[PDB]
Amino acid sequence: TTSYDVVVVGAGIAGLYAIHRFRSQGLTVRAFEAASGVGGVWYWNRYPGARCDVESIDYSYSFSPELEQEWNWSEKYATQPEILAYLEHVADRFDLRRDIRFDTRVTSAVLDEEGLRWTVRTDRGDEVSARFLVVAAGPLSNANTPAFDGLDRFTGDIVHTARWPHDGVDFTGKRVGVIGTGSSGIQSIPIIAEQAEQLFVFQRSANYSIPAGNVPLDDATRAEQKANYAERRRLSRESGGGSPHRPHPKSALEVSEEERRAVYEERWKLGGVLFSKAFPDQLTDPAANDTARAFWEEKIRAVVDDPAVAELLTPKDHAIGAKRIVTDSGYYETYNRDNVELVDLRSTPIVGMDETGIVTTGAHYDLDMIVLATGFDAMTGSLDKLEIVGRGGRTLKETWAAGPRTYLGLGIDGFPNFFNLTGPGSPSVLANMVLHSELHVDWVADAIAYLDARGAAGIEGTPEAVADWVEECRNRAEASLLNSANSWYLGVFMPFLGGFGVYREIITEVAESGYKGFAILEG
Ligand SMILES: Cc1cc2nc3c(=O)[nH]c(=O)nc-3n(C[C@H](O)[C@H](O)[C@H](O)COP(=O)(O)OP(=O)(O)OC[C@H]3O[C@@H](n4cnc5c(N)ncnc54)[C@H](O)[C@@H]3O)c2cc1C
Repeated sequence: TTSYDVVVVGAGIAGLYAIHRFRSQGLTVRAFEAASGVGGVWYWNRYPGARCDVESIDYSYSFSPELEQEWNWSEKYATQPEILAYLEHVADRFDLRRDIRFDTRVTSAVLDEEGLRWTVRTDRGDEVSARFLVVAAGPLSNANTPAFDGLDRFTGDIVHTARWPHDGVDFTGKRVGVIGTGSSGIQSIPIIAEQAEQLFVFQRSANYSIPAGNVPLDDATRAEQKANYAERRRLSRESGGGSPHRPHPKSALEVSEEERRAVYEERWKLGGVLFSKAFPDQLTDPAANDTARAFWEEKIRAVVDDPAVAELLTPKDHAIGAKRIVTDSGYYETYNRDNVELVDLRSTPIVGMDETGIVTTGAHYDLDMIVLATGFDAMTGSLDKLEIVGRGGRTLKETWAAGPRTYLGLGIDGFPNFFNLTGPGSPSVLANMVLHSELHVDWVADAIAYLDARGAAGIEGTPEAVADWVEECRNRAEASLLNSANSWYLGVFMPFLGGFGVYREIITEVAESGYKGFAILEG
């Protein structure tokens, strides 16, 4: 049982759909999942308050009419256990797990150029041959565990948001220090403060977060959206970010001072990702961004009592939406509490831990528990952990030395029959990852169907097409405030910034043209 049509790497949203979609075509699939279960990010990232940025109705599979009609999302923005349960249900329903080997990390993928097959190796001693290697490794992997001197000396509990205990952690009676104010921090903090004796948030750089405005979903409104699902999907697929939301017609500056608060208020209510896109120039024109930045500032100044904390909570120079806006539930309110202190790591950096807590420049902090609220690795993080050896035995990491280069994100010269899902060259995290996963898997499925219909052995990014795409990605991005020096989207600005629908049209039209920009390879 060495060979399969497709080896999929990862059993998250993309991988799960990959298995289903590829098998529905009659392709044998072997998926490898490093985790013990399916879910990907929703499996591993299970710290308190872990919640989706995108309405559960959009952030969910559309490939299965039934699943859509049957699954009831409990709220506007599904928490991680719910999304997990959902993906677990998907795996149950579509019998996905049998083709997945869990606790199995793909270590290398080596191209046999003579046969256009990938030999996929694993840390469990799997050696499989794939006609196609589909990496669904996800765009979000763990940032390095922050290394603190004497962390190994701390007697209290050290918990990482990245490896949250499945049975949870009681913060009751506990003096808790939270290091990290990314989303994992922003989402866990309010919950930690709710039960902690005392919360110390050690903040180095403040981030933009906006209220989730997560509402429970009753039956009445659920049946309504379920009945209008196809239309909402249509809007989403044609949309900029994979959700049925269009930015305002006129630009931020072109609209009245009055009508600017009225729409910012509207985009404040619905979502964090979407507030970044209230106005069409919001993430392109620095002055237009200042307006959102100022609207945000004021909101937080209002909700946070102590103005010194409010200012500390305010991100210093960064453009709002440059770093993906975190969505929170009662996070800034959390600082109104008597049992939470925000420690400004710019004033008093952490110099280390001792037996009893965190030693900053200024104070020692008696803590029973330290929560390392970790951020996320570059889009290429999971991919970079793989040795993917393409043509000439040139490694993917090597061909990406000067920045990821792809055609559409889906083709890389030297890497035939290799597909990196929702990664550099595609909208990736800039779009609804469920729908983006669907798009990409579908596109790969179609490409495979295309090659199979014609007795073709392989498909390959053309060096000319990738050069062109690298350029097109560069140019869609040179305009953006996401293309700032501080930006996580860099490696080269990696995601395609033209919009999900525009991108969908582009890759569909490439497919429809007989894969222009790809070489179709024979036996
Ligand atoms: C709190 C939070 C909220 C979010 N909200 C949203 C949202 O609202 N909308 C949105 O579009 N995105 C959101 N994201 C981004 C999220 O990363 C993606 O939506 C999601 O991961 C896409 O699923 P995936 O299958 O592409 O990747 P993942 O969910 O990461 O699944 C990838 C899987 O591949 C595995 N893997 C990686 N490398 C290997 C290897 N070498 N061998 C074996 N297995 C491997 C990983 O273990 C993982 O299980 C959110 C992220 C966080 C942390």
